[PDB]
Amino acid sequence: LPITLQRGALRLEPMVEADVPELVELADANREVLQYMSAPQRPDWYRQAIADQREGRALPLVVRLGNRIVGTTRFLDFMPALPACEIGGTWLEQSQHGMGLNASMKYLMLRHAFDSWQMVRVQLKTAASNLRSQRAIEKLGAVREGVLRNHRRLAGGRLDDSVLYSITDHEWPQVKAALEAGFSG
Amino acid sequence: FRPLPITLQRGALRLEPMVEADVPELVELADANREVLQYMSAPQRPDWYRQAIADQREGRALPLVVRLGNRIVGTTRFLDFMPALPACEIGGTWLEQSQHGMGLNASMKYLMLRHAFDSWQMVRVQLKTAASNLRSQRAIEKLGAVREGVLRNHRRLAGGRLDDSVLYSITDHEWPQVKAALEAGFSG
Ligand SMILES: CC(C)(COP(=O)(O)OP(=O)(O)OC[C@H]1O[C@@H](n2cnc3c(N)ncnc32)[C@H](O)[C@@H]1OP(=O)(O)O)[C@@H](O)C(=O)NCCC(=O)NCCS
Ligand SMILES: CC(C)(COP(=O)(O)OP(=O)(O)OC[C@H]1O[C@@H](n2cnc3c(N)ncnc32)[C@H](O)[C@@H]1OP(=O)(O)O)[C@@H](O)C(=O)NCCC(=O)NCCS
Repeated sequence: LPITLQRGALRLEPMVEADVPELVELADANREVLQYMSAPQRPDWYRQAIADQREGRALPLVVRLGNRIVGTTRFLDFMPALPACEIGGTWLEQSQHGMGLNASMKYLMLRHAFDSWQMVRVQLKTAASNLRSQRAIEKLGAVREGVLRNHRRLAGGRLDDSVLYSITDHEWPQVKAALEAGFSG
Repeated sequence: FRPLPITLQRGALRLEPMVEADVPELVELADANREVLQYMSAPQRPDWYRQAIADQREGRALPLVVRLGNRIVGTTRFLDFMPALPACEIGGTWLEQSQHGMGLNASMKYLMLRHAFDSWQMVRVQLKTAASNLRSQRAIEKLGAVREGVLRNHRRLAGGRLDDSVLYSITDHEWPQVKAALEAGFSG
């Protein structure tokens, strides 16, 4: 079920139709940085996420920094029998790269999934050509499970592999510690 | 790619669209084959079939019944469609014990992979199975599918126990060799 997460200036809130135009304008202003994503420039990428929420398939979130939209992220691919899910669909405007915002986002969402949803597995995947995203994920301590061939298209249509990672509930203390270590340097 | 229902045929072997009327016989046969189905989640649960039939309405799965001489002998399905690529999974496969090692699996996979790669023009077909299920692993390896890795805490076994998944796939560039190896095992 839907949730709103916050930590200081950062707020993760359910995505609504009213957010779509500002997200698309921001993505297009940041198009260079978003080349590894599928279609961040398309309104229907955001609306399909809102529709997926209706069908219980996704929880799309808008990232606000001091009340300003700076990007998006989402829970998806729920496996209720386990329970397990994915954090995916993440992007931030360039000026937030390196600022610790991703780490705060991942901490809030991962804490929710493990502590509140009692997940046994949270997975994350990224393009094999997207080295900065791989490093961000590796910094979490997520375990690299393998390379999935022909598993995504990049923004300009090119086929790429995906790298798949996960974190188990057993591993959560480890990951929580590493994120909290970053908060405080 | 359009996820439309199809019948696939080879000799006396037919893969036919699964329908509601089939579910009781499937569940009855799975119950008679409990011992061989212990690594799957829910082959003995009618809802596992019903759910795929429902998902087909929305384009998200194509469940199939395996008939040999018009006799139900097991099941398999296409699922996890990725339309942008396009890509899919072959999963939910089981046969009654009496058909293990009798060549039906290779025929079924040839038919499904041919549809996926030649008609749907897929770039990726994936297959996955429990880390505990070594017979399935060896049968997927015999196809030539490439082992991509182990997914932790990713499934439950029939009785409820958490296990890992081994994930494999076949790409469009690998299909020609997969197809030819399968045909090297067939007559004509
Ligand atoms: C950048 C983004 C992933 C969010 O994270 P972020 O704040 O940049 O993350 P980080 O700050 O930890 O930076 C990532 C790292 O990449 C490093 N980096 C990695 N590969 C590099 C390379 N080839 N060249 C130069 N620098 C590289 C950077 O030094 C940095 O790591 P560091 O802290 O060790 O110095 C994301 O918004 C993005 O902009 N677009 C695509 C999103 C995506 O990939 N989604 C996949 C599914 S969610
Ligand atoms: C998965 C399945 C369709 C494979 O069909 P099959 O006809 O049994 O496949 P094969 O006999 O060609 O291959 C299995 C291989 O593993 C061998 N094998 C059998 N038991 C084994 C075991 N515990 N450990 C390792 N290998 C084993 C078989 O001898 C054979 O190898 P070989 O032909 O080289 O000698 C069938 O076994 C089945 O329905 N199993 C129960 C349902 C199931 O588990 N499905 C998994 C869904 S992912």
